[PDB]
This record gives sequence, C-alpha cells and structure tokens, in this order.
Amino acid sequence: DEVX
Amino acid sequence: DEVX
Amino acid sequence: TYQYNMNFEKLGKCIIINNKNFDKVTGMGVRNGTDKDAEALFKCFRSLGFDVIVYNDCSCAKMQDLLKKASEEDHTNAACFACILLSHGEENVIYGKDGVTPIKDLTAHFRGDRCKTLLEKPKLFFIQACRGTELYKIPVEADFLFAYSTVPGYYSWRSPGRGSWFVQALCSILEEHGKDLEIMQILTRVNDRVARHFEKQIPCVVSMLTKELYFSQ
Amino acid sequence: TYQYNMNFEKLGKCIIINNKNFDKVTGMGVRNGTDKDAEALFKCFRSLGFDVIVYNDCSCAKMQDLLKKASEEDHTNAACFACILLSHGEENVIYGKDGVTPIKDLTAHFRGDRCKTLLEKPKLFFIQACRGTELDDGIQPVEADFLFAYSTVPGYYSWRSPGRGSWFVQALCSILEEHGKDLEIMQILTRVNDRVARHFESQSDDPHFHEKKQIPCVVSMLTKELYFSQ
Repeated sequence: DEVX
Repeated sequence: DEVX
Repeated sequence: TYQYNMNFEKLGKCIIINNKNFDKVTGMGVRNGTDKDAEALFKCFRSLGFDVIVYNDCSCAKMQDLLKKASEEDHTNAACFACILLSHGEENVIYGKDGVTPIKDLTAHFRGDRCKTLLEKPKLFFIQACRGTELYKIPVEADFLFAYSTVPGYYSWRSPGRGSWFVQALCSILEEHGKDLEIMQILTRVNDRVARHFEKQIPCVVSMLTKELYFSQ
Repeated sequence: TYQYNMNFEKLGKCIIINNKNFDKVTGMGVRNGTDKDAEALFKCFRSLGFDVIVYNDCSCAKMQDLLKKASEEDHTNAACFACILLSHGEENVIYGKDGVTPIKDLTAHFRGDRCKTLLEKPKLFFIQACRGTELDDGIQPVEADFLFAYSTVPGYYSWRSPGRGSWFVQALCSILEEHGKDLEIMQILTRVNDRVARHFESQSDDPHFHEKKQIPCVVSMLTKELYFSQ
C-alpha cells in the first residue's frame, strides 16, 4: 500500500 | 444583532 | 448494526462552557444573549438525557483542565460525550477570559488512544464562536462530530434579547425532533433554519462518525 | 419538503479528474491504482444518472479552467453537481501534473454569486488525496449547499492500493453500487467512514508505514436531505  |  | 449502541446506563456527560465576560487585557467585548443560549441549551440536552454541567467565564487554563479531567473519567457506562462552547473566536481558536487556546487541543484529549473508555462511542462538539482575519483495530481520530456556528472565515450573529441564531435553531429542532431524528438530519435542518433568517451565516458540520446517531431506543 | 427537489430533466454533471502521472520536478510519484478508481467511479455515477466526464493527468491551469467553464454553464435543468478529485495532496492543496493549486479556489467557482444557475442545489466534492503527513497508529468556501467528502482528516495521509485502488474510492463505490438509490448522502458517507475505518489496514516492508489506519472526513453545508432518485 502506498500513501497519497 | 452583534458579532461573535 | 448501522446505529451507535445506546443501550447504556447513562447517555453521557455534557459540558457547557459559557464565556460572557472577558478581561480588559484581551480587547474583547461582553456577549449579551449568551445567557439565554446556555439556559436553552441546558434544558434541551437535559431532555435528551445528558448529565449536564455549566461553567461560566472560564480561563484558558480552566477550559483545558476541565476537558482533561473529563477525558480521565470513567465512561464505561456512558453512551457518549458532548461539549458545547459559547465564546468569542478567531481563526481556529477559542477565547477564554484571559486569552486564546486551540480547539484542537481541547478535543485531542478524547482521541481513541487518549481516552479508552470512549472508544467506538461518539464525541460531539458544538461550537458557537467566530472565525476570520486576526488583528481488531480502529482509528484514533474517528467517532468525532463538530458542529460549528459558522464556516472557516466568516462571522456568527447573536441577538442580546433573543440569543444567537445557531443556538436558537438548535434548541428548536431538538425540542421537537430530538428523539425521532438522526443527528445529521437535525443539524441539516439547523443549517436551513439559520440560512432562512437573512432572507449572512451558514453553519458547518464536520463528521467522522461511523454509525447513525439517535438519542433514544 | 425537507428533501432537495430532484424533479429535473437531469441529475447533473459529474467531473472526474484522474491525475496519475506527474512531472519529475514536483517530486511526486506515479499514483498506481488510480485508473481502477477512475473506472469504478465512472461506472458508478453513470449508474446514478449523472452525465460523467473523465479528465486525465491535468495541469493546474487545466483544472482551474475546467471548473470555471463548468460554473459558466446553464445548470437550470440539473438537480445537482458532483466532482471527484483523484491526485496527490497536501494541506489545503491538490496537485496537478505541473504543481499545486488551492482546493478552495477550485470550488469557489460554484458559489451562488458566481453560478446562479446552481443556487439552492447541492454541490458535491469527493476528494481522494493526502492532506498532510501524519500517520494514524490506531488503538486496540463561505457558502451553503456544499458538501466535501475528504478521504482523510486534515493533516493526515490517505492510503491507496496499486492493484485494488484507493480505500476511500473502493469503499464509496461498493456502498453506492448497492445502496446508492435508497440511502441519503450522509447515510452513504457514514457507512463509508465505517468501511475505511474497519475493513482496511496497511501493510508495507517499511516498519514506519506498517499496520496503519485511516478515517474519512465529511464537511457539510447542505440545507436539505439528498437522495439520487424518487
């Protein structure tokens, strides 16, 4: 999972 | 009428 | 399953901070009408079932300690928590009799991690003050609901003999539908009633609730 | 009486801005997963009766022009307006491919005195973008008729899954697929707050970004209830  |  | 569980011994604590008179060193004027507001708020929330207490002309140290002590109490038998602020205000802050203090510092004490006995339970904050130009895991920020008297940047109007518009509206709606409407429907009708008074002001609602909220059954 | 009048020729316009790729100089990376979001939303709002238009990899100038051009249209025969922003973000700002622009300036174009043909009609803004840099560790405009559904609380990060899509959009679409025509907007977003809060939990090889949470944030200035059907 990656952050915005 | 007055302001807060 | 889509509503908050209200099957508890108490509905919850309800703190009402009534700041009417401010010290001269702040530069702020007296708030005539706030007494009529607080009384109206006291009756409405007592009808809902809250164990409500009212503190007058609080200082910044008082307000902070007041809500710190409250987050340290045992809320295991409480369905929720509620706080109402009636003072003067600027960009993101609330006034005491001796100056200013951050709202986000008053609510922080109730974060999921900072107050375990209120987890998964709603924390309601109703604020009547101005804003403008100044010269098995669950989230910790969840289950909060803020209901401001005005959006970020504009003024909030108050009448000496009738009291503030937002409070007058809030109590009217709660008096009649406080037991049969969901919290967002009540606050939405408040938005409308306040809007329909100049024909400016418009309340703002910030919700991080995870379920529907009803004050009965 | 207590509901928004939905007896119009059409529901309204639904503008989606799908910014996946950014110029290197901004320091922003590729937003893998956004296409999934864009695709699911595209189908979702079309199913509701919106006339949806998808824009891709927009520039700050382009985003400002689109919305301005939209506010200058005749929305008399429309019941409402919706706009979803999928991009990189920071406190009060949303990214374009060439930089940053204030969200407030993007939504101001639709105030009552600037878009008379949308007065007393609801204006919906769904934003999937970060609003700061804080991590949730976990435990155990001056106008009416606006509504903003942010993917996270101010000052925090907002999560996205490269294969499945962002959490907020995923959740939003599921709830709309099954309950879009029978629940009120605030009922829908409340359920979305709950899904993002419970159903998801992040996993990464980085220990600082492992096992974190997220909670959406709804700001409402609506004056009536909102249902997308009759």
